[PDB]
Amino acid sequence: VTGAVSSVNMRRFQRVPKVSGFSAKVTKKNVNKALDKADMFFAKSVTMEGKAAAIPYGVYGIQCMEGSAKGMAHEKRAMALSAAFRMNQRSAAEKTGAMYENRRLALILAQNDHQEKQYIKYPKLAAAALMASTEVTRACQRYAVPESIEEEFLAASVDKVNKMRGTTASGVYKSSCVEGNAKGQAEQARVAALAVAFRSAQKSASQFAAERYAQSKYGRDLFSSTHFEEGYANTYPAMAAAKRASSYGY
Amino acid sequence: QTGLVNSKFSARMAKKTAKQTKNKVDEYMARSVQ
Amino acid sequence: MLDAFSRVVVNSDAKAAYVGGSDLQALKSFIADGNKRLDAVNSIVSNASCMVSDAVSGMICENPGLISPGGNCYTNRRMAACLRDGEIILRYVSYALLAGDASVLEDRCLNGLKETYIALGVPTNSSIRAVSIMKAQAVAFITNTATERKMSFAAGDCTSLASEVASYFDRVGAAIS
Amino acid sequence: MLDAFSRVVVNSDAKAAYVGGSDLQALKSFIADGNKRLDAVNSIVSNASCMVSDAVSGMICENPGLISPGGNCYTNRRMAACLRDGEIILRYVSYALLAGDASVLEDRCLNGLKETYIALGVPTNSSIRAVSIMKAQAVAFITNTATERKMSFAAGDCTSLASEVASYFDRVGAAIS
Amino acid sequence: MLDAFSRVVVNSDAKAAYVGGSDLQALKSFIADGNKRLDAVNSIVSNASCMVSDAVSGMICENPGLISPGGNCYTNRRMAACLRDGEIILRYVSYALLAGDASVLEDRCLNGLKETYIALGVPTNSSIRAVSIMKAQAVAFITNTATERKMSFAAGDCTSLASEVASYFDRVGAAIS
Amino acid sequence: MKSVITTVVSAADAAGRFPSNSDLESIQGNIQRSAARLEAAEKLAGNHEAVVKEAGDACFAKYAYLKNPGEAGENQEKINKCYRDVDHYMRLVNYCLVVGGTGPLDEWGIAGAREVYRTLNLPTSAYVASIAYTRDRLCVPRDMSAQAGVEFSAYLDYLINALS
Amino acid sequence: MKSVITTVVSAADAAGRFPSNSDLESIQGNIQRSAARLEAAEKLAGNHEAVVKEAGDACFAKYAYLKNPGEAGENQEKINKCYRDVDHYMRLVNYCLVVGGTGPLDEWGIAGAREVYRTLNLPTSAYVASIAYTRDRLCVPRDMSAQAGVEFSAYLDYLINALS
Amino acid sequence: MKSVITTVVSAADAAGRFPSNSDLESIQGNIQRSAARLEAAEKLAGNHEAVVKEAGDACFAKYAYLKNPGEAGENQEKINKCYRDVDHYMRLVNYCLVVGGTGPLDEWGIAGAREVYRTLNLPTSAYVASIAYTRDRLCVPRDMSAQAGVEFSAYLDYLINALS
Ligand SMILES: *C(=C)C1=C(C)[C@@H](Cc2[nH]c(/C=C3N=C(/C=C4\NC(=O)[C@H](C)[C@H]4CC)C(C)=C\3CCC(=O)O)c(CCC(=O)O)c2C)NC1=O
Ligand SMILES: *CCC1=C(C)C(=O)N[C@H]1Cc1[nH]c(/C=C2\N=C(C[C@H]3NC(=O)C(CC)=C3C)C(C)=C2CCC(=O)O)c(CCC(=O)O)c1C
Ligand SMILES: C=CC1=C(C)[C@@H](Cc2[nH]c(/C=C3N=C(/C=C4\NC(=O)[C@H](C)[C@H]4CC)C(C)=C\3CCC(=O)O)c(CCC(=O)O)c2C)NC1=O
Ligand SMILES: C=CC1=C(C)[C@@H](Cc2[nH]c(/C=C3N=C(/C=C4\NC(=O)[C@H](C)[C@H]4CC)C(C)=C\3CCC(=O)O)c(CCC(=O)O)c2C)NC1=O
Ligand SMILES: C=CC1=C(C)[C@@H](Cc2[nH]c(/C=C3N=C(/C=C4\NC(=O)[C@H](C)[C@H]4CC)C(C)=C\3CCC(=O)O)c(CCC(=O)O)c2C)NC1=O
Ligand SMILES: C=CC1=C(C)[C@@H](Cc2[nH]c(/C=C3N=C(/C=C4\NC(=O)[C@H](C)[C@H]4CC)C(C)=C\3CCC(=O)O)c(CCC(=O)O)c2C)NC1=O
Ligand SMILES: C=CC1=C(C)[C@@H](Cc2[nH]c(/C=C3N=C(/C=C4\NC(=O)[C@H](C)[C@H]4CC)C(C)=C\3CCC(=O)O)c(CCC(=O)O)c2C)NC1=O
Ligand SMILES: C=CC1=C(C)[C@@H](Cc2[nH]c(/C=C3N=C(/C=C4\NC(=O)[C@H](C)[C@H]4CC)C(C)=C\3CCC(=O)O)c(CCC(=O)O)c2C)NC1=O
Ligand SMILES: C=CC1=C(C)[C@@H](Cc2[nH]c(/C=C3N=C(/C=C4\NC(=O)[C@H](C)[C@H]4CC)C(C)=C\3CCC(=O)O)c(CCC(=O)O)c2C)NC1=O
Ligand SMILES: C=CC1=C(C)[C@@H](Cc2[nH]c(/C=C3N=C(/C=C4\NC(=O)[C@H](C)[C@H]4CC)C(C)=C\3CCC(=O)O)c(CCC(=O)O)c2C)NC1=O
Ligand SMILES: C=CC1=C(C)[C@@H](Cc2[nH]c(/C=C3N=C(/C=C4\NC(=O)[C@H](C)[C@H]4CC)C(C)=C\3CCC(=O)O)c(CCC(=O)O)c2C)NC1=O
Ligand SMILES: C=CC1=C(C)[C@@H](Cc2[nH]c(/C=C3N=C(/C=C4\NC(=O)[C@H](C)[C@H]4CC)C(C)=C\3CCC(=O)O)c(CCC(=O)O)c2C)NC1=O
Ligand SMILES: C=CC1=C(C)[C@@H](Cc2[nH]c(/C=C3N=C(/C=C4\NC(=O)[C@H](C)[C@H]4CC)C(C)=C\3CCC(=O)O)c(CCC(=O)O)c2C)NC1=O
Ligand SMILES: CCC1=C(C)[C@@H](CC2=N/C(=C\c3[nH]c(C[C@@H]4NC(=O)C(C)=C4CC)c(C)c3CCC(=O)O)C(CCC(=O)O)=C2C)NC1=O
Repeated sequence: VTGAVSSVNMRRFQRVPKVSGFSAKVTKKNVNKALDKADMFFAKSVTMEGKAAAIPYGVYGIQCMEGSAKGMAHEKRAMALSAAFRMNQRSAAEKTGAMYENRRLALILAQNDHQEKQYIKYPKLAAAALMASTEVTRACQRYAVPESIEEEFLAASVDKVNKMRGTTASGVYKSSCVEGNAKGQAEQARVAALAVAFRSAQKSASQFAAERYAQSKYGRDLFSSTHFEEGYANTYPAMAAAKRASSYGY
Repeated sequence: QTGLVNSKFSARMAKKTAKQTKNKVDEYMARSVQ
Repeated sequence: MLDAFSRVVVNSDAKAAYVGGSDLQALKSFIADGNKRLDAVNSIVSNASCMVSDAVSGMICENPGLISPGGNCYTNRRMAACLRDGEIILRYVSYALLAGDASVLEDRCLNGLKETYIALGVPTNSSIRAVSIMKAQAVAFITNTATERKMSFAAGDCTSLASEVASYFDRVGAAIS
Repeated sequence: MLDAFSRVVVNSDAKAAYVGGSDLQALKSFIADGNKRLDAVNSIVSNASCMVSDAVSGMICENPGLISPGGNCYTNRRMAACLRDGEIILRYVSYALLAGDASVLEDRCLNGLKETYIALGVPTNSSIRAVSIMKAQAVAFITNTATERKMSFAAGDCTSLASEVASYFDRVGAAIS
Repeated sequence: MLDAFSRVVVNSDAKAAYVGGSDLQALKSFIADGNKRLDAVNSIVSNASCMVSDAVSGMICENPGLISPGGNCYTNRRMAACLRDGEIILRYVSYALLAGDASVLEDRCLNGLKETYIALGVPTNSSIRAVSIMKAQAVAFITNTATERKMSFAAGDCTSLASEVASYFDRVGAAIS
Repeated sequence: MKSVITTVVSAADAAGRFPSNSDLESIQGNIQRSAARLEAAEKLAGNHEAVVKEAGDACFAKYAYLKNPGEAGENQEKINKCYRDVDHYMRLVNYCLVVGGTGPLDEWGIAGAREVYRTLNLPTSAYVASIAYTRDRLCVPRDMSAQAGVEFSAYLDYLINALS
Repeated sequence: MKSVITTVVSAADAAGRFPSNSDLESIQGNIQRSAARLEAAEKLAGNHEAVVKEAGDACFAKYAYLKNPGEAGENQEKINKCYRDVDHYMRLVNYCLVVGGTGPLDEWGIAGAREVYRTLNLPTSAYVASIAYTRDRLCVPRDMSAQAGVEFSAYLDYLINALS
Repeated sequence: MKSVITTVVSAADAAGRFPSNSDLESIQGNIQRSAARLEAAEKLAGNHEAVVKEAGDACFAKYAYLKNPGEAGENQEKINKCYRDVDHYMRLVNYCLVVGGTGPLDEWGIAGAREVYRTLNLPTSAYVASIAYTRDRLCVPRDMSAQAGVEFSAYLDYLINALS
């Protein structure tokens, strides 16, 4: 049996930080690794408390179906995880644009000053609060139902503006708005989204009436600095439910 | 999802609007009088 | 509108089948207790005038908010409309029990009634209760178990027709809901 | 949304007229009793918490059919929602009285409310009564004629602001009708 | 975010002290010269459009390497983003001078700005100079000592507000450093 | 804290605008009304020992059942912590008279109160009884001036409406 | 229109709050400043004949090249439409003096101007030349009062900064 | 850069598809048209001394007011920077003739130009005057061939339409 002492790398994790030296630099990078795990806990919390509104009474509502055919939930993981991989392939212009764009919108929906200070300090928490805010009050486009064909065209115009920021200034498609990753996965996405379009028309008479006023308020609070924009939000709520935060490319 | 105008295949949002159910009240109200 | 005989004809026309001997056991049994069906319809249409004023007054002593000021049965005009509304539903249910099929009930009475009572502001809770009291009177009059009127009948069993009219009344109630 | 100042600006913009000295007699009189307008709004928002539970309970002792089984205020959830849209209507009326113009009332609160209450089955008779009791409380609180709360004010007349808020409340009532 | 009034409230809340008469000499002097603070903010927001193109062009005249090929202000897109910055920082400094407290400056503008400019490759030395020229324009516009624009003011002294905005600008500069 | 200042510059920051004439015009009312709303501040700050004293026993005089065993004020230290809460609420009203808005109330007494008062069995009616007893005992020329009394009562009833 | 009123009740509506004391306090400045900002309104409204006249020829005196063929003011009807634009902008400044904010300017002259002036080859420098010529010709005791003149110049330079 | 290549493989990448026959067929036109569009590239690259010279003085001949004090070309170094901009734009047109699309123009001259030209008071009409003067002086058998002239003029007028 040989005589093997503990190596030096096995002993460098027991050290004490000294700020006066260069050993401050390794406890730079030891700390933002922990402060991203903090953010991934913060966003995980704020996702779950909003997500608890889709099941208000212990029974799963029809808002969070995922799986109408036999393998539709197993491909949904492959959609979402590849989208999360491509989310951090953006360059330093887009990430720092999206962070400061989310800080203009999280700061106007927060009520107390600590809640706005939290979205200020942690950017993933501010990314998740904006999502959970549009999920519990269904002002997303995946739940917005137009009423007349007038308002359907009125929502199509805003959506055509929103798709244009999914391409570059040249006209080349950006890597954000992408609908496939493999062979036949875009067809799987097309079959997956029409079921959600049918599930949004199966709401109750109370839920349609609630999300009408929630969409008008979302339109006139976040994307209206003028009187004509809020006049459009007050009459066509589905038009107001098609304005994204612009942190998304699509 | 995206509206039917751009990048979209088949027709959607087959849901009862208030105008259509107003017409369905009205046709019954006419039939009762007839 | 259809009846019990034509109901199996649209079922056979869906497959271009002739009505054979399998299909006629249900219809020759419809003929055997046809006299019980006429005797059951005659008991309902005899006391149909008491049944509406029985049921609507029961719906009132349920809920005095209908005769409250501003209530839905507050005016003489509204009470008459409600009384007239109660006679129409009892008429179409007795049509459906006579025909042996619920078809004439839900394209001439219940088709478009929900939206109508929503547009008028007619409260649906009391509409359910006015129909359920009439259903309870129907099973009592068919099985000859009313408290203070007994009718002469030939002896035998009649719970099948009572269950049929009970099946028509909750069709009415689920339609107006 | 608009206010009292911009209301005459859209009236002058319809004819490309400058706002002259004729138009400013209505607005310089809006400034003279502006302190009475702030003193009138402060009296309403002080007792706004009592006003909803005052009015909704008055609407209940009007009509016990709302707390009847199947009634529109029968559940705790439905009673909380009724106490919620009492407060929303009182909030937007106090916005309109503060602004001096009814514009923020009928594109953010009343636009689309009638077909919402028709689609929900909310009875409009009691909706009128819950607004009228709040209107009667508003004229009592502005003119300082409540039974058991008197507020300190400088002496003078205030029936013009009371008539203005009375004009906003029947706008609400005619909208939900 | 906080202002000058709430700044002493969080100082008193740290010891559960009531705000007494000692604390209000600093705040009643904040109100006494309240007209000079509004007159100082109005002079900055009037010439804020000239101030950015003044400062960024001064930053160019000193270092031609920014408009050099490959430089940080070489593209029209990059020049527009730098002019977009010159305005956001001037906007938040005018917020902080209006509020009388630097709190809204360093959690909405400067919190996370240094590592943003490090991650983008934005030159820090060049940045400092764009902020210092805007600071020099701010002290000239508050004390009414610009070369070719003089604004009408009531006579009196204003070096305290000029020193306050000079104290905000090197807070910005030390933050981006 | 929500005040006259922090409202108009966050509305300007959300729109990306410089402070316009409405933003300057809103602070002009903060010059007029601060003569009245600050006069009640030192009046409450100097005599804050008799008001807590006069509200605390009125709370227990309305509700004598709180001193029963098993209730909220059964022993002495619980009554000591009960008077501390009325002192806290009067300190927050003193702060809100100084900022000029309902900032410190909404941050430090209102947000999350409806959870802790239900979890720890504190009856909110006994909380609003003391604030109402402070409210009706305002002699409008004797305690303070007229407008200072209006500004004081408008912050007392805001806390009353928020607690119920 | 962005004014003192429409700012504080949309901040209250976005939070779902009743009008608090800050909301009432903001409108108190709309009582003080409206004596000064309305005094310039009828002064501009009564003498709007000569201000447009004195700005329009100063625009063409700074830029005489606009009357060349192929340019913006080559013929008579184009100069007639050019004076109409300065009349429009002075009417919007008159409106903004009445509302008390930059509402009507931002809705009717500012939003979308940078597209139509580039599409129709209208030089924005010639637009701001007339507004600057109106700005430096303000005799502060002769045209109006002191406060008024400040409120008028603050709306002229806002349009100058927004057009450039 | 938007070109024939980068369009068809990002349309394939967004759909998750391999390069199909349409993707290969689109690059076949990049073989035919590149004989014409590259012939103008060295023609502009070798004689870029005189085109900038002949465009810059035509810009100031159309607009002689720019040399006035207070204007954009008042001193010598501003005119030196003005000729540098026409050299930049002709270099970007030379690049776009080489890639085969409007990539380098849209990235380096078009995006963000409408902000810097309004902020620094640069008149866009004087920018498009030089490009139009380059455009009408194309002798179609003498400067280059016919199709090279078509490809050159189609990139000049794209910049003209984008700047106005
Ligand atoms: C390049 C080497 C270089 C410049 C470009 C130029 C820029 C510059 N200007 C100052 C000082 C001021 N700048 C001001 C801004 C403006 N002046 C105006 O009158 C209008 C309103 C506005 C732009 C349209 C102001 C007000 C001053 C203060 C003095 C004054 O009365 O003008 C500096 C800093 C100090 C200095 O170097 O002069 C710079 C860099 N100067 C250049 O050197
Ligand atoms: C949002 C990203 C985007 C922008 C911007 C844009 O212009 N187009 C999209 C990306 C994109 N997608 C494709 C091809 C397909 N996309 C789908 C999915 C859609 N079909 C559906 O049925 C639904 C939901 C109900 C969606 C989203 C499909 C099925 C294809 C075809 C797949 C294939 O193998 O051909 C393309 C390529 C060009 C095109 O538009 O078809 C792009 C750019
Ligand atoms: C104080 C505590 C302490 C320890 C626990 C060890 C563990 C340890 N092993 C290695 C290093 C190594 N460790 C392994 C071990 C293994 N690889 C396998 O596939 C097996 C699963 C496993 C053996 C059972 C190997 C193969 C290397 C060499 C890697 C290399 O040379 O590239 C190193 C890096 C230093 C070096 O390169 O030698 C350390 C710290 N040493 C310590 O000082
Ligand atoms: C607890 C709260 C709660 C939610 C938020 C939702 C959460 C949720 N999001 C999505 C799925 C999604 N959700 C969004 C979000 C939005 N869509 C938009 O257009 C807007 C920008 C935004 C609303 C504010 C998007 C873009 C997807 C598609 C992602 C994907 O399918 O890969 C799905 C199912 C489909 C899938 O993931 O494949 C679910 C269950 N459910 C919940 O129970
Ligand atoms: C609170 C108010 C109130 C009323 C007004 C009465 C009304 C009433 N009667 C019946 C129940 C009935 N109601 C009738 C109807 C009639 N009976 C006859 O003998 C006549 C022919 C005819 C009216 C003249 C019949 C036949 C029954 C079944 C039991 C029976 O009467 O033998 C029911 C349903 C079951 C029940 O509650 O008993 C109600 C609500 N009862 C009430 O509780
Ligand atoms: C922006 C403006 C705005 C409003 C005015 C309110 C009004 C309003 N109330 C309800 C919803 C409701 N509103 C009522 C109210 C009443 N029923 C009665 O019998 C009384 C007459 C009245 C109370 C005094 C009830 C009981 C419900 C619940 C219905 C249900 O749960 O089925 C809904 C549908 C959403 C939901 O289900 O909660 C809306 C939009 N909400 C708003 O956002
Ligand atoms: C049948 C059921 C029934 C009720 C529940 C009460 C409710 C009620 N109160 C008022 C009438 C009023 N209601 C209030 C409201 C209040 N008064 C206060 O002093 C408090 C501040 C606040 C509740 C705490 C006010 C101020 C008036 C006007 C008269 C007054 O109280 O001085 C009215 C309208 C006119 C009237 O009928 O008197 C009604 C219906 N009355 C009823 O008939
Ligand atoms: C920031 C908050 C804020 C307010 C709450 C109001 C407070 C307020 N109200 C009035 C003043 C007044 N308020 C009233 C109103 C009334 N008197 C009555 O007897 C009626 C019951 C009621 C009618 C609705 C009257 C009549 C005056 C005096 C006339 C006037 O000043 O216009 C005054 C002027 C007198 C003074 O106090 O100096 C003020 C400042 N202003 C503000 O700036
Ligand atoms: C909320 C606060 C807030 C800010 C302070 C700004 C600051 C800011 N600027 C940029 C982005 C930029 N900022 C600059 C600015 C400069 N480079 C220089 O050499 C000069 C020193 C300076 C101008 C004076 C440039 C040139 C870019 C573009 C970098 C690029 O496009 O690659 C970005 C990244 C987003 C983007 O790409 O646009 C941010 C957050 N934006 C904000 O939202
Ligand atoms: C709504 C918009 C709004 C404003 C813009 C200000 C406008 C304003 N400024 C001052 C008044 C003043 N402003 C200044 C400031 C200065 N004087 C100088 O010579 C220096 C250059 C500069 C220092 C920064 C001084 C010294 C006074 C007089 C002292 C004072 O009133 O405090 C006054 C009081 C005198 C008066 O005009 O009646 C007013 C109303 N107030 C407002 O309500
Ligand atoms: C900054 C604002 C602020 C407050 C408002 C209070 C609110 C408050 N009160 C208590 C805690 C308590 N509060 C009370 C008070 C009362 N019980 C009654 O019956 C009456 C209604 C009232 C006295 C008049 C009592 C008796 C306890 C002790 C309960 C316990 O210990 O479980 C606690 C738990 C921690 C503690 O013991 O302090 C808190 C957070 N504290 C604060 O920091
Ligand atoms: C409500 C606000 C409002 C405005 C500001 C103007 C803005 C404006 N001007 C013009 C149109 C024009 N505007 C001008 C004006 C000028 N050309 C110059 O060189 C000078 C800078 C300026 C005169 C001093 C000219 C010459 C035209 C005619 C251009 C054309 O017909 O193509 C048009 C096109 C329609 C039209 O002919 O009216 C519009 C919308 N109109 C408005 O409704
Ligand atoms: C890669 C593409 C690219 C461009 C197109 C230019 C665009 C451009 N021009 C200028 C800057 C300038 N551009 C001009 C040019 C002109 N003024 C006129 O009246 C005529 C229209 C034109 C000459 C024909 C002048 C005079 C300046 C100096 C303005 C100033 O310094 O404020 C600047 C500011 C920095 C600098 O001085 O360079 C930029 C980014 N630069 C680039 O990097
Ligand atoms: C990050 C990409 C990603 C996902 C999202 C999930 C998608 C997902 N959900 C599932 C399964 C599932 N999905 C939901 C609904 C949904 N889930 C919830 O926790 C709440 C609150 C919901 C909306 C009401 C429920 C309630 C179940 C449990 C069914 C069961 O256990 O029987 C299953 C298992 C399917 C199966 O076993 O056949 C998958 C793969 N997985 C992924 O990889």
